[PDB]
Order: sequence, then C-alpha cells, then structure tokens
Amino acid sequence: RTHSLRYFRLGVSDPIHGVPEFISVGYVDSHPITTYDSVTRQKEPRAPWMAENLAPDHWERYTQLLRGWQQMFKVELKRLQRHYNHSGSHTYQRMIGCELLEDGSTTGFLQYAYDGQDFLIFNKDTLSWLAVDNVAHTIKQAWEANQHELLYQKNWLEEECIAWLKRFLEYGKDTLQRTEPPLVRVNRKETFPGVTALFCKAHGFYPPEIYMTWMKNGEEIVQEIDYGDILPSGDGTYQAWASIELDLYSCHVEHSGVHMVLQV
Amino acid sequence: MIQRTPKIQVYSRHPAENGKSNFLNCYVSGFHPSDIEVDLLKNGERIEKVEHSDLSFSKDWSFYLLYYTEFTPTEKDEYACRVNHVTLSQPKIVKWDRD
Amino acid sequence: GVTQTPKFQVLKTGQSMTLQCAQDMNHNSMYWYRQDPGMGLRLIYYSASEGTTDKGEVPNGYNVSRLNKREFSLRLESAAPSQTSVYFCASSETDPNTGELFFGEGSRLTVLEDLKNVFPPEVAVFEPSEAEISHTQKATLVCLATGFYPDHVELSWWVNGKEVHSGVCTDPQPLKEQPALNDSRYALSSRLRVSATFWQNPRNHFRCQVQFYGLSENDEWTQDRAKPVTQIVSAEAWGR
Amino acid sequence: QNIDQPTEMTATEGAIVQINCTYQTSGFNGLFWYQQHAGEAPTFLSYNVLDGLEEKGRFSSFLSRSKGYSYLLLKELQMKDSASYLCASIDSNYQLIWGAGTKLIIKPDIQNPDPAVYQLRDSKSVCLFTDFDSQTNVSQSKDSDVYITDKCVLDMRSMDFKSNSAVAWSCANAFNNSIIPEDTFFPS
Repeated sequence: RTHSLRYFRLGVSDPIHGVPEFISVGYVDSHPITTYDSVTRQKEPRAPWMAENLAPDHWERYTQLLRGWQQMFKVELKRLQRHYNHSGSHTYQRMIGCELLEDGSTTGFLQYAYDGQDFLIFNKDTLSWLAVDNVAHTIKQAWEANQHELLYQKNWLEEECIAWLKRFLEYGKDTLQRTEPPLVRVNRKETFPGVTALFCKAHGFYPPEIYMTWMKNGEEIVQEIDYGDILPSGDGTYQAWASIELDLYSCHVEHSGVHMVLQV
Repeated sequence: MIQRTPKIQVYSRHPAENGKSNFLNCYVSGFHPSDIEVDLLKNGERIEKVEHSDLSFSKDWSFYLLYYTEFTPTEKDEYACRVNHVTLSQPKIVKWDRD
Repeated sequence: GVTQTPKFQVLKTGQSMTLQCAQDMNHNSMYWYRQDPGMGLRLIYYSASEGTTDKGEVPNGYNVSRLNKREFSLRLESAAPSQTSVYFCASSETDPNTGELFFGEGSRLTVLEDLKNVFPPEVAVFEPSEAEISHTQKATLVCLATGFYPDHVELSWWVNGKEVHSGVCTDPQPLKEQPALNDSRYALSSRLRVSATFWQNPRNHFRCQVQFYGLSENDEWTQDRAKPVTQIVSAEAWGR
Repeated sequence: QNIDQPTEMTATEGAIVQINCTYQTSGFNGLFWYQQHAGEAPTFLSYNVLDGLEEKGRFSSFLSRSKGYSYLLLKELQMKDSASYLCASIDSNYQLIWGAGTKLIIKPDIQNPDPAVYQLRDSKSVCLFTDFDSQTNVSQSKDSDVYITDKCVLDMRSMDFKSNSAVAWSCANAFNNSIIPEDTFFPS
C-alpha cells in the first residue's frame, strides 16, 4: 500500500487573532505525527505511537533546528515582501516529503508557496528550482549557486525521508496498516417530479482511499455523476458518496483489494 | 493576493436517526489564509462542549479543520456551523441538512 | 571571519573564565568545541540561530550566551583541571550545515590546583660544530627552551634584527622533562641552518626568541622567585 | 555510531596517499574532510553526500554510500601536506560526528645523505644527529636524564636543500637506542 511522510512549515508576517508567526507539522499519510509552533517553541509528537517509540531526548535536537528554521522563515518572508513591494500580512509555506508506492518505487518533493500560490518547485532529477515569476527567479539563482545544499536535499528526499517513513510505519502499524471495510448502502428517491435520484453511500472505512462508481448495464455511465468528498467521521474512519439521476444500474465500490457491487 | 473562502460541510458521524446518540461534524476546508473562527450551533445558540482537530495542511497550500460534538438528533432541533474568515463580510451560518 | 579570545590562559581551580567569540559573516549558527588528544572534536554547546542555545556532548562545567547574532561566549564558572584543553569556536551559515564550518584560532586553557608549578623557559643557543662546518660547509645553531610549564611557547629565530623562516626547524610538540610525573616541565628544540660563509661573518647576529604565556598582572604571587608572567626569553650568538 | 580513520599515516614526498574513513551505520546526511596543521584551526576541504569522486587541485574526495566509506586522496605530496585530516559525518538527526583524525607524516626525498653526529657548545652541551636519510627512525633513550627529540625536517629554500635532524642532551652513545646508518660520521 502507498504511504507518505510530509513536513510543512507556515510563516505569517504581522499575525493577528492569536495566529502564530510560525507553525510546522509533520504527517504520515493523513495522520499528524509532530508539531512545532512559535508559541510553544518546542517540537512535540502528535500521535501516541510517536511518543511511545521516541524518547523525549529525541525532540531536543529538533527543537533547536525548528527555532533556527522559524528565524530563517521570518527573514525570508520579509525579503519576499520587499521584492514584491508588499505591505501587511503575507504567508510563506514549505512542504517537503516522500512517498513509498505499492510497487516499491519512490517519489520525493520539495516546494514553496508565497500567499498560498506555487512559488518554487524543486526538481531533484536536474537539481534545479522551477520559478513561477521574476521574484522566484531571483531566489532560484541564489539557491542554485549552492551545489552542496541541492545534493543534500536530493539525498534526503531519496534516502533519509524513506528510511524515516519506514520507521514511522513500523511504530504506527496498528493504525496505519489496518483496514476497516466500508458499510455501503443505495438510497433511491423521487426528487423533482419524474426525476429519480440514486445515492451510493459508504461509511466506516479506513484507509480513506476508496473508488466509487455508477454503472449502467455493466458498462460505465455517460451521464452526470455527483461525487461526495471523502470526509473524516471523527473516529478514525471516513465516509463518501456518489449519485446519479436514473433515466439496470449498479454501484461499484473498491476499497483495499475488495471489490463490491450493489445493484438497484 | 488570491484568498480562498472555506468549504463548509456539516454531517453526522453515523447515518442520523431521531432519538439515537451521534456526533455532529463540521469540516472546514480549502481556505487561505489560516486565520479562521468556527462554532457549532443548536437552535442559534453556541454549543460549549465542542471538540476539534488542530489546523491542518493540504498539498494545494490551503488548510482544513474538523469541529465535532456529541448530540442526539430530534425533529425539533436545528443544528448549524458558523464560520468566520477574512473572505467573509459577515459570519457564515451553514445549517445541517439532517442526513 | 571568526575572532576568538584569549589564545592562552592559565587558571587556578575554582576561577571563572569567559571565552569570547565573534563573527562578522552574518552566520546564524555558532558552536563551541573542545579538542583533546586521541579523540575527535567534542561539542560543548551550540546556538542554531540568535535567540537559542543548547547543550552539546560535553556541557558539564560550562554555560553559554548567544549575546546577539555576532557573539557566542563560553563561560567556565568554576574551572576544574579536566577543563585543560584547546577550545575552538566555530560558525556556519545555517544548521544543518552542508557548507564550510569556519573556526576561530583556538584558545589554549590550562587549569591547575596551584600556580606554583608555573615556570618560564630557560633559553640557550648552541654554536655550530667546527667539524660540521668543515665536513658540509653548513652551520647549525641549536636553540633549547627548557624547564617551562605549561607547554604554551612560540619559538622564533632572528638574524640581524629580522625574523627568519628559511632553514628553520622547530619541534612541533615539547617533550616532558619528567615523563612519569603528571606535572612534568617541558623542553623544546629548534635548529637554524646557515651556510659556513654566513656563520663566519663576525658582524652577523643570531637570536632565538621564545614567547611564553603564563600568569598575568591580576594573578596573586607569593613565592620567592619572580612571578612567571607572559614573557619573552631570548639567547643570542654572534658569528665565528 | 562510530567514525573510524587510521591514527597516523606516513608517505614519501611526491608520492600519493589515500586516507580512509568508515562512518556510522545509521543515518547519513553527508561527510566532510577538514585539514588541521599542528597548533592551527581546522580548515574545510570538502563535503560529499552522493557517490563519486570530487577533485579539487591535488586533493580528491571519494564517497561510496553502499560501502559506507570515504577517502581523501592526496596526490604529488609536499612537505606542506604534513597535517591531521579530520573526517566528520552528519547522522539522521543532523548531528555532526567527528573522527579522531589521521596525522599525516611526509618523508622528504634526501638526494645526498651524509649522516653525522656533532657536538655543539653553548654560546654562554648538545648532540646533533643530522643529514641522515628518511628511512632512519629516532628512538627515545631509555635513560631518564637523557632527552631526545623526534626527527625534524629543515628546508634551506635558497639552496633547494632539505635535511633531517634530531637533538640529544643530558656523544658517541647518544643515539645508541636507535638504529643509525653504518656510514655515520663521528668526528673527534
């Protein structure tokens, strides 16, 4: 099964309403594993299975790093604002991470955003930064001049990130590697006169990845299908739905290697 | 500066049944920037016992959150989720459609 | 780049000491290491950025202050003999560092139970052998700096009032005069080889200068012998 | 884990030397080589994180991730290359681990050996063993009141001349604890 490890950083200039100047959160798939902010000034585990396997002395080194990274972010956003001739509150974002796919192959990514829009995207294969505009182009040139940092990121993405991901997957196996099959139902109702609506509703499933489709006489529908988002139920499970307007219909649900058909 | 208004989704943990104990959820997603205010209402009045997830990050640079509370749905009771964000001139009350 | 003070210091057990370090390279990260024989540098304390500091591998008996972006001081509140070492301050642009770590010049610290064991060197010049001059047409002058404690010396040769480097060999380390003793005094040798024609000119003046780092003006001295302060001890010899 | 490098290495002037470094078995974020002359601060030589050989003048740094080792290759050796070479590696928690250092000793190529032991008199005694070939080693005397210094290399840059020398003080018996050349000159 596909798994991912991700670290995000969010920087805000001139924050109001208790919003921290800096937040950093780590995830394994949908699950938060670590947190740091400019208020606590401390890196802490956000999952019981992280706290249970990593001694409090492990977070000591990460606290220092994050304080240093918090300072760099503040400086970088001040520089970005100057380049764009921008006043007031602006945000700077970073995402680093890797995926371990089902086939055993891997992906790595490193990107920045200014005001929630793509800014700089790392290319670990050509060892370069893709810039959206001229301000990003200026940053790109300064970063590309540092060959060492680039090779270090490629290594971290391809090697270190994967080794951490595998280690965290072992710690959180009872959560991350479990399967809770969906409970699926089909509801039929007459809506506007003549118009019949069919809804395929699934709930109580984990992992959140599910494929839900509507078919007509065993073949795919060329009519409009409505899709409900995969939503967290609040207990570690998810829910989703798919609807069609009936003019031999069946709902096809795939989840974790189990295919399920519900005919109307 | 492009700002993204929150997507507000109000639903129950399990299929709603009048008289049966459940959890009402309010999922707030796709907003930018991060400063947001969420409240769950019962007949227009803010509910005190409300739990929530920490601010979360999406790959598209936006944020999401889940607010939830234990409740027993009844025909007479109206539930909503009131959201405040910079993209809104007034707080937005999103009523639960009752499943 | 990195400016570190002092280069040399003798302390008595219990004395306080501050090691100063400054960088004008706009670096975020600063570090304090200690170097001891037979082992790799060990981190005492570090500062990832301005506004933060944390313990290294060997923090006991030390404390630090990241006073501003430029300065990172190391304090020994009550010096102990185990703190006798070579201290290096360093800085890097950021943390983790993948680039150059920039080191200060080093601070040689000696902590003693009593300053009564501190002695300046005795310096002597040994004139070239007539047999060497006759056999090789070259002349070797030997300088010996003996009886010093601690091993903090810098030997230099001066010919006709000008410091020379060509034809000089100074021992990299001093030898212990009493090897079995913990507090042994030290000895250092240097050679200066000149041509026999140059040695045979009676107008040529040769001088071996030994710079010694010991006690300072503020140190209390109560012995009968002269206070072994930081001093220059020379020996001279003239040609032919 | 551990960073292991040889304590000491000796090679001849003009030859090639390879200083090896085996690093930590867990976590890797890069490897550094630093040079340190005796009594001086360490100076940066190189940083390697991916596989390959990086060449910078007479110095090259190799890294093998699979084999868990690095080497610092020094070509066309010079006396100025006499220093300690420190290996350091970054672990999974970005912590720098230092190796104990490899002291490099360069033997000068002595073109015309003329081993001799001379007696020197004070300008206000000492024995000088000089002009011997680099293969000759100087032992420390077993006698408590006899002081003997290690081999030192002197360069008379105006004459392109190099010589080895040792000093002893407390004459024909001074260097008796060390194996000395049979052709050594003992003047009267």
